[PDB]
Amino acid sequence: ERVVINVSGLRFETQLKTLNQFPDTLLGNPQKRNRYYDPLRNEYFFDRNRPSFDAILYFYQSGGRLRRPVDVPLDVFSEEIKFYELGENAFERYREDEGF
Repeated sequence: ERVVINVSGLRFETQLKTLNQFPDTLLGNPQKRNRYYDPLRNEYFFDRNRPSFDAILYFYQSGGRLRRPVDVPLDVFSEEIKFYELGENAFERYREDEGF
């Protein structure tokens, strides 16, 4: 199944297996991402920061590689990884990498 994730108009596509590999994340948990399902367009819609998403998605494709894009403020991106609930063990690697 191809999944279409629509972030403020920018559509990202990925395979269901890819998201499911991190089952305790907003996107990896059907009960969580479904709260965001758009029945009308058959895609999940997020009214959020666009540039932060390449990184949220690569996190799943890469097997857990969490890198903030150079042009996304520390605070914007941190709010985003928190919302997508990427997990304590990655918020940590993220913290070590950033300075705190």
